[PDB]
Amino acid sequence: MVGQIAKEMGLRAYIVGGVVRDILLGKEVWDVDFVVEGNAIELAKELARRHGVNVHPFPEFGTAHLKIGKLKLEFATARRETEPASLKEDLIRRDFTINAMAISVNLEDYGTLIDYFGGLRDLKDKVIRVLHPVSFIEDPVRILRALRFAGRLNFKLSRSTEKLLKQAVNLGLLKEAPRGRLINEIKLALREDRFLEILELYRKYRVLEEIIEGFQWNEKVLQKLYALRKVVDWHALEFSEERIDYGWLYLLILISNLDYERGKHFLEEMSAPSWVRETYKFMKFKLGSLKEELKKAKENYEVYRLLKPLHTSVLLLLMLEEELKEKIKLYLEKLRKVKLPKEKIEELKKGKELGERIEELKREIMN
RNA sequence: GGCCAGGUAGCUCAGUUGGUAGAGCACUGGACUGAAAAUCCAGGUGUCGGCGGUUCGAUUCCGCCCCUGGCCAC
Ligand SMILES: Nc1ccn([C@@H]2O[C@H](COP(=O)(O)OP(=O)(O)OP(=O)(O)O)[C@@H](O)[C@H]2O)c(=O)n1
Repeated sequence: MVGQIAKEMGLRAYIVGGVVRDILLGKEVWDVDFVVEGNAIELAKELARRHGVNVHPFPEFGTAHLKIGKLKLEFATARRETEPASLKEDLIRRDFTINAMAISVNLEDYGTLIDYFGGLRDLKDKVIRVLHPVSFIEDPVRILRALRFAGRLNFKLSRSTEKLLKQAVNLGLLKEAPRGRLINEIKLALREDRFLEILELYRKYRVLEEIIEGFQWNEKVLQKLYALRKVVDWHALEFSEERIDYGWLYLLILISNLDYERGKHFLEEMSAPSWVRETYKFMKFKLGSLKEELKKAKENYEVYRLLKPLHTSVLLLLMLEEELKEKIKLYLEKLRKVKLPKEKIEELKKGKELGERIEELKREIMN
């Protein structure tokens, strides 16, 4: 209905950005970004009015948001910078060629993909390429983004883009960039399933050294990351109903050798979940003694007592040890699964003493 | 949209190793009164946001959502 309203208003609207990319990548999303020549606000208001839904105008930004079903629609007036601006000017201010394309929703040309910079080719050639040499200097945050994209889509940086990125990092522009944008970029990164490769790119171009203070790369951490990769694979395979956020575990592995102050401060800046902070504070101190206790474990009930109160993250961190692996697994798919019939429990019940007795019965069954 | 709190009676507020819930003023009833209030005995003072899951058992552990306030990314 967008093309119709755009025709009535004598306007030109286009689908724009990553939304197009995901479309060309076959990935359907519920968030659509529009660029409108002419007023986007009135377009959004009219579209929201016809479908009879609420509208959220932003006059100063020149954009408007409206939700139809599960579809989240954003209309944005064309602008040459972050006189009426052409679509091309609105596209050229963006980051990479694959994010620089557009698809026309106007009824006459409808279905047409508009690519000025050859983003279609780079998408076809699996290439992450900047629109202009000054791109990374304009927005240093993009330094992460590229890598992140190169992580997700398994693309490669062009020689140009790569040299420009290295030059950008060497200038220390990563420190000059706003802390919030970078931290948010990392938060976006860890949510990726391919985020490990993104970390490989972070190590390769050494951006984490700039972002995180006191952080350095070694082999033990990397091997820990790949071991954690395997553990995450298995856990998300068999136990997949129990899944949690995995990237935070990698993030914990990275900052493990860091001081507790810088770690707590970083997790503070990252707005990490509570279980993440707890798992970290537990890892830095009590984890060692916990492992030493698991080594002294003989009966299965001791393993129970030492494990069951812990979160899943702590267990997945305990699976990093070769000797404790099969033990953790044994606790997972077997040990903690059991029950009791009616009459027996009725005899068990005849306060906290009921719980103690039940514990005695469990340790009676195990061993 | 991300996160941090906050969600406890009508209102204003505390509560951790999961194990049988609390204060200050309104609420009912009776004793009291010509009526009423005060006051005494007392006792409602609550599925401690909503829905699932784990657990013998969840205000607590976790997950998905509702609401309010604040940091932001917008
Ligand atoms: N410094 C920046 C940041 C963003 N952009 C452009 O603005 C858009 C911001 O939308 P975003 O959601 O960040 O990009 P997506 O490809 O949609 O990524 P995702 O779908 O993962 O959100 C991007 O497409 C990018 O082309 C840019 O030109 N310069």
